[PDB]
Amino acid sequence: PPLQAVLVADSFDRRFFPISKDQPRVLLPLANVALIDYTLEFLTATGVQETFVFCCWKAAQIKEHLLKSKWCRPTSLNVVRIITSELYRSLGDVLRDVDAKALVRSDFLLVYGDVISNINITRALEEHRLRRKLEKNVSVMTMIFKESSPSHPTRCHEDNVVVAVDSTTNRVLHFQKTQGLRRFAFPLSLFQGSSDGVEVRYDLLDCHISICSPQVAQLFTDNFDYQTRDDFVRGLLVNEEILGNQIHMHVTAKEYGARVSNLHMYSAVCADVIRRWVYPLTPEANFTDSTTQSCTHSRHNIYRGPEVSLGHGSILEENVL
Amino acid sequence: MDDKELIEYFKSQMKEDPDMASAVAAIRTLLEFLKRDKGETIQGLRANLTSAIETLCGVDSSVAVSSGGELFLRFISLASLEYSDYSKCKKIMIERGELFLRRISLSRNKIADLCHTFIKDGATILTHAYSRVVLRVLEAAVAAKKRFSVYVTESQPDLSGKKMAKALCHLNVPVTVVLDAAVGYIMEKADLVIVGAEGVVENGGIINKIGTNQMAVCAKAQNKPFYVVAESFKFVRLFPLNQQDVPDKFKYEEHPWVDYTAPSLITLLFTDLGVLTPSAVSDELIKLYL
Repeated sequence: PPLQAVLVADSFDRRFFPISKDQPRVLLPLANVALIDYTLEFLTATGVQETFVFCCWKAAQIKEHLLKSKWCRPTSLNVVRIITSELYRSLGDVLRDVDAKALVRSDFLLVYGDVISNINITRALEEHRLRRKLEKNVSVMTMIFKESSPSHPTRCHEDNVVVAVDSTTNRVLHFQKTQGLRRFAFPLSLFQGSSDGVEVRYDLLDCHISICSPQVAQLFTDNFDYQTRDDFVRGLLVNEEILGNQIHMHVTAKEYGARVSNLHMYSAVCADVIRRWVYPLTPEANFTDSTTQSCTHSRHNIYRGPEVSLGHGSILEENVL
Repeated sequence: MDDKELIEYFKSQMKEDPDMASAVAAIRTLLEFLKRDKGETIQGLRANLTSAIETLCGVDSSVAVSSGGELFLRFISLASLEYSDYSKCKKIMIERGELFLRRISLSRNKIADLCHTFIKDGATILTHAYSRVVLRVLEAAVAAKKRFSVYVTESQPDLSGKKMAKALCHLNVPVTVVLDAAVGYIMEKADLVIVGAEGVVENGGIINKIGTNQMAVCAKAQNKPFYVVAESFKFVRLFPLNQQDVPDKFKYEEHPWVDYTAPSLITLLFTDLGVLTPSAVSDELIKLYL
C-alpha cells in the first residue's frame, strides 16, 4: 500500500508569541531552513508517497513558501496536498476533517509540521502492520519515541512524558506528562489486567511521529471533545471495556527525533542540527536544494556559505553557521 | 645584433619590467634574434642561437635562462619544416616562438589559479625569498577571501625576502620578516611552507636560493608539507646527488647562491603542467623535452 502522511502545519499552541505573529512557526528557520522543509525532508526520506499539509493560520504564506520548494516540483517523489481551512482550530479538527474528506487509505503518518527527525520508520511500520494483521484491527496508534536521558537539554520541563508499557508486546498502558508534578501516580488495574510483565519508562523523548490508522480518524470523528493527541491517548487508555483499541509503541535509540514547541526546544534542536546529530540532514547537504543555502563544512562544525568575507581577527571556534 | 646588442637587449628587457622573470626575457631576446638574423640556412640558425644562449648564460647566471634556451631551441624546431628557401622555415619558427612566449606568459597565472586551493583559512605560510610566482599565488589566495599569516625569511646575501615582505605587506596580509637562521625556530608554528624554485632537476628536486635545503629538511623533520611553485621553463636536464654535484656556473669565503633540494624533501610541485609528484616531474620533464 502507498504510505500516506498527515502533516499539521499549524501548531495550535500559543507559544511563539510574538515571534509567530509575522510568520507561522512552521516557517521558522533553524539554520537558514524553515521547519516545514525539515519535516518534508523527513517524510520524503522515510518513503512517504503522499502527504496532506493542513495549514490554518497564515496559510497563504505557507502556500507561497511551500509551492516553490522541492516537494511541490513535479519531479518530486513525495507529492503534497496543501489543504487550508479557516474553520478548523485544533488537531482533532484536522483529523475529523480527514475522516470527512476520506483522504487516507491504510496506516498513514500523523505528524506535526515542526518536527526535526531522520528516523527510518519502515521497521516500525513493519511492526505496526504485523500487529494489525495479528490482532485483527485492534492496535490503533503506534507512538514513536526516542531513548533519551531526562537530563538532556532537548526534553524540557513542559514536555517530559512518563509512559508505562508492557515490554514484551511493546504496548502503551499508561501515559502522562510531568508538568508541575514531582510524584507520579500509576493505577493498579494495569498490573491485574496483564500479569505478563510491565515496565515504566521515563527515558522517552516524544518525537510526535505517531503512526496511525483510518480507525484513528474514526475515533476522532466519534468523540468530539478529543482536541489533540494527548487527549486521544488519555481517553483511549482509561477506557478499555468500551472502545478497546490498545495503543502500541516503538522506541528508537539510533536516530534523532524531536519537535519544537518553545524557545527551549528551538535552541536545543538547532544545536543538535549544527552538531550534525541529524545526519544526513546537515546544513551542507542542502536537503532543500536552494542556491542561497549551500555551505562548506570546516573543522569544529564551522559551516561557511559563499561570499562570506570574514574580517581580520574574527575568531569562529566551534558550531558556527 | 652582433652579440653586444643581445647583451644590451637582454638588459633592456629585464629593466623594462621589474615584475618579469629572467628566463622569459632571455626567450624574448632569442625570439628577437631569430626575428632579425638575416641568415638562410636551416642549420645556420642553430649555431647562431647556441652562441646567443652562451652569451645569455654568460650575462645571466640563472639556471632558468639556459633551461629556457634549450626549451626554445626545441620548441621552435618542432613542426615539419620542409622549407624551399628558409622563408617558410623562418616564418614558422617565428610563429612557434611567439606561441611559446604566450604559453609562458599565461603560465604564471595558471600556477596561481591551480595552487591557491591548498592554503587553508588561518594557515601560516612559510616562504624563503622573493619570487613572483609565490607572490602571485598568494595574491590569488587573498583574492578568494582567505586569511593567513606569512613568515618570510630574509635570505642574507641579498636581502630580498625583506623586499618580498615589502611587496606582500602592501597586499594587506600579515607578514613577518624572520631571520634566515630562524627557520628551525618558526617551523613549529608555520604549518605549510611554499617556496618558489628557480630550477627543477630531473629527479624532482629543485635548484633554489641557498636556504631552501635547510628549510626543506626542517620541514621534513616536523612533517610539514613542502610545496614548490615553479613554471615549465624552469626544468633542467641535470641530476645532482649532493650539493656539490650541481654545476659551478649555477652556484656562483665560500658563498654559493644556489643549493639543491632532494625530491624526497618535496611534497608537491605546482607547475603549469599540473600539480605533480616528483616522479611525475621526471616523467613530464622527459616527455616535455621530447
